[PDB]
Amino acid sequence: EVQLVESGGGLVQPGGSLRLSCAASGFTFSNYWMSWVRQSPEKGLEWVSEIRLRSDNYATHYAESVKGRFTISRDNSKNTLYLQMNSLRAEDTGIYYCRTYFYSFSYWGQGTLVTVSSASTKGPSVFPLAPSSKATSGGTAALGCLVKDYFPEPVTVSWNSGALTSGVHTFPAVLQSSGLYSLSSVVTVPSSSLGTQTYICNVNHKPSNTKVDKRVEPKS
Amino acid sequence: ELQMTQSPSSLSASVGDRVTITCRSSQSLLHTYGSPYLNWYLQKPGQSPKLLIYKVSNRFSGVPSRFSGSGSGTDFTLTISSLQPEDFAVYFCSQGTHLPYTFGGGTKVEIKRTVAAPSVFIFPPSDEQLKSGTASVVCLLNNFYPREAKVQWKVDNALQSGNSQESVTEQDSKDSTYSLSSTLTLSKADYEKHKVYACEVTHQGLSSPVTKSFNRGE
Repeated sequence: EVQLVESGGGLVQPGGSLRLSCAASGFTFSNYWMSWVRQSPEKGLEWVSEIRLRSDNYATHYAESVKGRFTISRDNSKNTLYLQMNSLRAEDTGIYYCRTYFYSFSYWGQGTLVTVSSASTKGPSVFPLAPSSKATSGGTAALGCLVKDYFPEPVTVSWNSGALTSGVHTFPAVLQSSGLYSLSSVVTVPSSSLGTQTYICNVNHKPSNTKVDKRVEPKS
Repeated sequence: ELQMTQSPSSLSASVGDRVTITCRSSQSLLHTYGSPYLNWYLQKPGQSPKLLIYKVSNRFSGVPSRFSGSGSGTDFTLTISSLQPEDFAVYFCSQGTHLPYTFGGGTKVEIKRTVAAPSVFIFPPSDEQLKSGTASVVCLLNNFYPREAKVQWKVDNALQSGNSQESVTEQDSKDSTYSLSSTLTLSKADYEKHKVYACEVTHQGLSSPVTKSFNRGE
């Protein structure tokens, strides 16, 4: 099975630097062209660079937007691809996908997120969304977790250590009036189960290595 | 550069519809490096893009039979001959043979389904958040369709304007519905000040607008 595992992403200050890596496995790395593509909500998909074979004198190409600032390189002995990013700009922010070119099309990794911001990481407090009388329609209750003021993305939420999945809605983060992220996660359950089943949201914010488990209990 | 123009930017189609997505270049772009060998992709939210068609018209291994590509000269189309519920995604073309490589702006494909009225729930701010001096009020809209919905915050019957933010899930992979959060944020003070807290919901699936409310202090 073909795998491409990006690493090295994360939060960096404007004008600083970062080196991504891509650990390839499951094919003969040195036989294939390799590339980097990036993604943002604001510009879409943007090709970044490409490097070819040893027999091509390891020819490189770059989108104009990064030429002179980024360097693609490959270590055929370690099956690893690299992107060295210097003089980073706010506009370099996004998801960076490693890719391998199988002769007529690319296969893509799952990408790593690069945040170019003057902010320091910030881990969120977590508050309950208390199921209450009235706010619960026809035998079905709703309860949730509110994850306020964190930076950067992402945060993840599971319920009861992943044993509660059915009826879970975890919303996209919103960027607040402050430069910070907020996200809510909610779940619908049987009203009758509110006294007998305990409900806990498991919140993880890896950029700050915050890990919170918050009991949500009906108001009293 | 060899840039493709992808159209439309979005569309809603019912299960079973024929869907058609186009990428175009100019009579100039075509003289510069020929009729090119476009690939077509889809992307589910939070996932890497997946190959559907390579070299214009070759369905990729494992790709279901309803997907097909064709195209001549300037105009390339991706066709879905009978849309299925798992097919909501952003679809895009890739021009990956002529440097510099580029991508189409993409087509957001939504599944059209019967109207569904949201259920609605309201949550007061926790004790923990008041200790810290902010007060978040949250109104939930669950499992409704279409996406378009009006949520109005009313505090002591006074409509609020610019202190609300909404978040909306992607189309649900199980029933094609949306859910929606609206979060009204106010200082601990503004909150202790007033007493009745309400969000009023208006959706195509509701005969009349639904109001969920609470009074501060149980």
